[PDB]
Amino acid sequence: FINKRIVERVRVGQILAVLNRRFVAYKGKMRIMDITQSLKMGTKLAAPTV
Amino acid sequence: QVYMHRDMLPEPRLDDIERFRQEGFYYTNMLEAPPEIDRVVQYTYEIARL
Repeated sequence: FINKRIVERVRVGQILAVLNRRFVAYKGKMRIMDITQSLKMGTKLAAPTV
Repeated sequence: QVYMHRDMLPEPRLDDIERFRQEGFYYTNMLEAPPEIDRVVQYTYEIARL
């Protein structure tokens, strides 16, 4: 006994009942960049932080 | 005492050529006196960067 639904016999009218998660996807025009490498000592901000 | 200000090159009339020639017309960007302090905007590096 486990108490999880691993294998379940379902009717063909209930096949698409597993669609219950929301996904957010970016469009093709968007660009993903990792800016971790720009953490270097010798740079200055235009508007200095308080 | 160096200022930036929009001005125009003179365009004198030539109604009488010889009288115009007799006077030594010329133009210069040298100022007779500095402008009034209430019409001057003072810029620094910090404000320009902001």
